[PDB]
Amino acid sequence: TTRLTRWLTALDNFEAKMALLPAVRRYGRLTRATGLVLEATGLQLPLGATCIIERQDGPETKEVESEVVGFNGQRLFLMPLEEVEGILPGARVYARGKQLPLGPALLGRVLDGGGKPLDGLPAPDTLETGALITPPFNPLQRTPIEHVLDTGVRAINALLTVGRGQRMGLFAGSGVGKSVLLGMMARYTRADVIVVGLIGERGREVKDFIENILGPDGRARSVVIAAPADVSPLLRMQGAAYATRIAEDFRDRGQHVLLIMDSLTRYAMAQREIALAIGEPPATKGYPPSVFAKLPALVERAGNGIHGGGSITAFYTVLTEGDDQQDPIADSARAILDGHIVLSRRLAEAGHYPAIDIEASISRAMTALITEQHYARVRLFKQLLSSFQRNRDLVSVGAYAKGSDPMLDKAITLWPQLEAFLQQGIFERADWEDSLQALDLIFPT
Amino acid sequence: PIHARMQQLVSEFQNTLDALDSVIASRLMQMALEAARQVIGQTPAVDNSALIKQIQQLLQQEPLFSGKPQLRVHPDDLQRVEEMLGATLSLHGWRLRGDPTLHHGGCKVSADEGDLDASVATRWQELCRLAAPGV
Amino acid sequence: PIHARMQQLVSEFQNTLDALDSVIASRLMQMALEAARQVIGQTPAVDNSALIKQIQQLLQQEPLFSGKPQLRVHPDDLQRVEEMLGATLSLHGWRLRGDPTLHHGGCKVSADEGDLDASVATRWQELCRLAAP
Ligand SMILES: Nc1ncnc2c1ncn2[C@@H]1O[C@H](COP(=O)(O)OP(=O)(O)O)[C@@H](O)[C@H]1O
Repeated sequence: TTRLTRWLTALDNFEAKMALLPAVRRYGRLTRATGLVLEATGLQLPLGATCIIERQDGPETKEVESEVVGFNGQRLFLMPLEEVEGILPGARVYARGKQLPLGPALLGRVLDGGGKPLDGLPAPDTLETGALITPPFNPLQRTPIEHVLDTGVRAINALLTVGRGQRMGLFAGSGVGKSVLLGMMARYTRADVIVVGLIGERGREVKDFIENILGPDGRARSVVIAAPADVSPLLRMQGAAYATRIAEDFRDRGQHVLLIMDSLTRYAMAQREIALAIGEPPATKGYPPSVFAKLPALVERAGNGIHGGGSITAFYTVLTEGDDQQDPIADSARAILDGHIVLSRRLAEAGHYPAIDIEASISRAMTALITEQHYARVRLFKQLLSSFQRNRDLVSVGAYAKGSDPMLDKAITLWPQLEAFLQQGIFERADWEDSLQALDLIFPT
Repeated sequence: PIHARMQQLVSEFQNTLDALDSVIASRLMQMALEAARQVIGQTPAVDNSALIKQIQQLLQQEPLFSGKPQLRVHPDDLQRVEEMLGATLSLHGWRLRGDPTLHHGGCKVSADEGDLDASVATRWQELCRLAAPGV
Repeated sequence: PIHARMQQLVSEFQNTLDALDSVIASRLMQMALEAARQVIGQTPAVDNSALIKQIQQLLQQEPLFSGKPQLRVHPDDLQRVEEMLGATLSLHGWRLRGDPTLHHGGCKVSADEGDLDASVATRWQELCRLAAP
């Protein structure tokens, strides 16, 4: 009756949920649809409230999901998650904490912001749910960063070092191997669980990422929340929202998670659509003020948990589009983040992968995580690097000869090894040791 | 070798059964629900005791409808409710109608602004959801 | 060995399905009554003997409870399983099949609906008689 008791219990727990059911349901009325944003009246609700609009199918009464993005004190401004075609003037409206599936059940699965399966499999067995909205973890009661997080990417581990709970940026552009780099980490990063939020990414690229990048290797240790570019911006934000919530829970179980948010640009861009629809002027770049209230909020959720706890180490991709730094999101990203991995277009077009700008990149937690003997080696690596890329031309003409410049001389002697050290490959893993020991084969000891 | 993938099936077989535990329990709930569904439809009853209490609650629920509010109950609950609360309704300015499609022991209040839905029809939907968060 | 485990699975599982018949009717009634009550707002007046009969019928309508489980596996591991669980499965009346779709070294459990001729032959004895109002 081990199994039998499970069943009876399952049943018993439902009968107790009956007590809860609402005696009465209040309806409002949809007053106006002239545009994407709808106006309803008769029920008063908080922002973010999920509001249902009733559409008559004939004998069937279908429900159109909708959400509260604003109001005039008497009117409620709703935005739809789907098409309102077939809704009647003065249609009925009502409000339905929304529970979402959380747990080891999610591993190996592909879900949307709603929590619905995208892999063509049944909903996960939901023993536990949660709410998107969770009281923000108080950083007062969390723990500092003492531990290197092995990212399995040699250049990062050795040159830009990250550690558990650190929240890092990834700045890049189309075609520099961003998607792959993330895959490599999702596969090689040493962590208990990998959460990958894919927000605003193209539909077909989401499939490419899951089938051919993450692989079965990393697909199995990963939970993938996907809100593509076709859906409503509300659903994209939910995607990042749900992705973070999951990782948060997993953290509360003592797990160490890698949280990949692709992308923070899209999250932001999704808020902009919504903000503009409700008539919030574009104050900063033509990006409304809310966009910059949002990014901090979503990023602060990541971090290390209670001591002897578990953690969320994150990577928020920012798409730096064309030669840039004009972009405010990339700035807001820089301001709220622990440092960033910068992908070089020049390197990518040179076949140098992953194309990571050791100059542009930084990790502020690095010096705290490594030995001064190591940290010395680090600086040198960059200086040698920098020496080479500025003067790389003259060497070709045969212009340079030894004795004039100590760095460029050393650097150019080490170049094939440096170049080889920075380069990794899609299936090539570099552990913590592998990376460190690789450093010695060059300089020390 | 044998032990390698002959255990595969063992634990694959274990997982499959565990998978049904929630499906099978749920299936069992569905059986009781259909029965419940049957008894509800099966019977009328002469006690508005609970219905009369809900209407009392509705009358005092805020915000108040100015929209020419009308309370509707099944013609079978109608005469009795009309007597008990029919004075109070008029005091609140509500009017009463029979609605053939409401089940006994439940009601709806309708105004221009919106509705207070006390129908057992909607309470059933609410119920089924509690049982199947999928729907 | 694994033998005990898989046999105890089939053992335990089927056994649990069996226990349902004796203990599950009254349980589903108590629930049916709660549901009704919470929806209507008061305890209705219902014939218990009538109602408890309605549930048994509802139960007889689920092949998993009325019939036996069907364990279908991958054709490749088909022979392997039947050698291991063949004796234990037969005892409990479980059919077994290969499923082309299932992945190598994998298993799926469904409730078998048997044969059409059997299902029909059974209905006649039930349909043969009619009660009175
Ligand atoms: N480590 C690597 N080894 C070999 N080729 C790589 C490596 N990283 C990236 N590439 C090449 O760069 C491209 C990266 O594409 P992708 O990462 O999907 O673009 P995006 O930068 O938009 O994510 C691939 O087509 C691949 O051929």
